[PDB]
Amino acid sequence: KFGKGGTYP
Amino acid sequence: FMEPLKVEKFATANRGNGLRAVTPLRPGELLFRSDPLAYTVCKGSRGVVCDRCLLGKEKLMRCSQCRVAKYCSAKCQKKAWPDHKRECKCLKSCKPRYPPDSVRLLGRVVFKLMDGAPSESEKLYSFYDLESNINKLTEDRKEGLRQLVMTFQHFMREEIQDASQLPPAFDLFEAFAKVICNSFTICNAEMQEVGVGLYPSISLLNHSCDPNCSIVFNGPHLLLRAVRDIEVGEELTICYLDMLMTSEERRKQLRDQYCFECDCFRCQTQDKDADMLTGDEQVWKEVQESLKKIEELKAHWKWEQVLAMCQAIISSNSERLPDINIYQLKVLDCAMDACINLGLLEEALFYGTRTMEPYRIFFPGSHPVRGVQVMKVGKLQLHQGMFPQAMKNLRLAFDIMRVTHGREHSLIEDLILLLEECDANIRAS
Ligand SMILES: Nc1ncnc2c1ncn2[C@@H]1O[C@H](CSCC[C@H](N)C(=O)O)[C@@H](O)[C@H]1O
Ligand SMILES: [Zn+2]
Ligand SMILES: [Zn+2]
Ligand SMILES: [Zn+2]
Repeated sequence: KFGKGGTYP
Repeated sequence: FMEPLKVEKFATANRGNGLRAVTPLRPGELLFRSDPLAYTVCKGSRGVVCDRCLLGKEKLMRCSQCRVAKYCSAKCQKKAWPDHKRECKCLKSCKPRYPPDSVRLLGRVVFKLMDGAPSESEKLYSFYDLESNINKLTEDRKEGLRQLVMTFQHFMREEIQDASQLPPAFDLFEAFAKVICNSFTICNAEMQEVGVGLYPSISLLNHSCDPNCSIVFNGPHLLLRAVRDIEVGEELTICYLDMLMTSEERRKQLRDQYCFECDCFRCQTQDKDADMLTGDEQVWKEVQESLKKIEELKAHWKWEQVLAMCQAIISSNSERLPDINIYQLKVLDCAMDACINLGLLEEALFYGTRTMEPYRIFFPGSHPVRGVQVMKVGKLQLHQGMFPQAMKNLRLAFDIMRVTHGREHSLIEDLILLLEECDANIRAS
């Protein structure tokens, strides 16, 4: 995925 | 009612453009609020939350035409129509396939660029001002971007057939480069990922693994706050990444995705890396692997599947792998969230308590993700009558979130009420 923020799978 | 702009765009020595304070800032101070230039629900959340307001209302009505977009009300369906009308036929034609988030997002972007009525999101920085990092892009990335381009062209074929139908300054390849580089993951109240958007002005902020600012979302609305005392002319920073990451992992994602290496003190000293990787690599790497499958189930709101996998992993490692290991930690977190969404409150409290001390260590003093976590634990304790602990954790959550979320936030309101209910039972019993 992508995008500043959000969890790290 | 008329708060002045407390921040400004400036050129840094090496980090390109950035954002800095023009006045001294206190923790919790609101610096900037922005609607997105364009935004969309993420793939995993389509049909679970409202396409417009991103709330997870219980029962949603699908758009009669495409039956892809779903809304919580006529109000939301109407308000979203300018954003949806040009994509509806595209989504219908795409079925049963669904386009990648970046392609759907960008599809919304190109029509907003023609708006002509000034966008409040571009007040300090426009879409065209956004960094693309084209010169620094690897060949492997460029090939992928090209694919996104061709996907875009196929997905949009019912509405766009030639470059002449979009502004000349616009370039599709450079656009995806910007999207990859500047887009924001939109999180809900419970800090779940629900969407993605471009916020060009906010995109001025450079990265630090030790930020002085935090971001919290009100639906698609983005709120930027200082989380510590900031001096005049001091650069404002946020953290692009998940906090539960080794310095190696962070270095890798910042390079592969943002084309730079971080030189913050946490990265120069591998701060907290040891604790994160506590335990034997032979053991936790299995967990790290499983984590991918789990996080994908969580993104798609498959809580039953998530719980099953987690308690399997959790029970399997109880004798050898400590909770402070970040991969183990993440599983405990997922487990907790799953139990909550499945009414298993006692079980939730079990997993959630175990995340508390590691969260205190791995997260800064005031961080929205920690605040909300502490809030959930306090609540779970309250539900179990463990009043003094709940009181402790509720106060803590308030202490954090009044800085990260701000006083005006709805969660603070609940928090205050819970605080009162709890403080009553203390003196009562
Ligand atoms: N801490 C940091 N050190 C060096 N470059 C950074 C950085 N944080 C962000 N950047 C750069 O900024 C991009 C993120 S968008 C941030 C604003 C951008 N630098 C601009 O001038 O418009 C990244 O692609 C990276 O190139
Ligand atoms: Zn809605
Ligand atoms: Zn539709
Ligand atoms: Zn760093």
